[PDB]
Amino acid sequence: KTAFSNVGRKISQRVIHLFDEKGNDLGNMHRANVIRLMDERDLRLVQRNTSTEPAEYQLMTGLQILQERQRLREMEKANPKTGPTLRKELILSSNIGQHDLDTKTKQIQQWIKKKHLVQITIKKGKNVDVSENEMEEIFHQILQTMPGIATFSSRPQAVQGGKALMCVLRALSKNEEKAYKETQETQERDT
RNA sequence: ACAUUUAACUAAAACCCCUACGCAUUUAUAUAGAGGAGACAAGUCGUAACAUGGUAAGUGUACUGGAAAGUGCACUUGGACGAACC
Ligand SMILES: [K+]
Ligand SMILES: [Mg+2]
Ligand SMILES: [Mg+2]
Ligand SMILES: [Mg+2]
Ligand SMILES: [Mg+2]
Repeated sequence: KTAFSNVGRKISQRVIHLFDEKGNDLGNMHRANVIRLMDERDLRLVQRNTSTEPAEYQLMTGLQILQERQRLREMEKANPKTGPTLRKELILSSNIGQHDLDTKTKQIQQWIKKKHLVQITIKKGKNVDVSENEMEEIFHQILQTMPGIATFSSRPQAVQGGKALMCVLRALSKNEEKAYKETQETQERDT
């Protein structure tokens, strides 16, 4: 998270690859020499590219710093590209009541619907002996509620010496969805 | 609706009406189904309250929500503010 704003007269790094306001490459210069050009022409320096190992800073007028972000405000509006995926977690118990399982199963539908990743964990019920046969039958029982909407990303594993099972769900991908749709029609319509 | 008749040298005889009660009305029981409260017990999800209970609590009202509840507006103390200046 950054913004196209002036860095000020406090530079952390001694050597900077300074750039002119008109786009000319002034070349690497000492940190002190950078501030002299900020006063001689009353200009503010903005870090254009952080990624490069050599520091890159461009000195431009305040009006030029307004037009720049005014364009980053349109490019993102025109073509927004926010793809981070949130991860949600649930920790159930083998002996979880159905009423609580329908409440937690409806919460997974809201997350899936928001393209989130739902990590579900199941643990042995309080002083209850149970294997992994019916302890893994809760995932299939939750996934069934979301037939086409959801699919496994990971699969059940013995996270803690078998006393727990962990799975991760995701919203079905567009292509996968279309494939599911196609299959659904054949079973009923063709018959 | 219904009618003064016979009789009368002692005096008597004769008498006999038709309409109501209902698909009205009162109350209660029984029955499909739905839903409360309580006892027993203390499974499931949380942790709402009691300590400034971890966002002080509560009243009334409104909206909202798996659930205790949450929030807004006004009100209360059945909260507090540490009690000389500095
Ligand atoms: K409260
Ligand atoms: Mg509490
Ligand atoms: Mg509280
Ligand atoms: Mg209140
Ligand atoms: Mg709310």
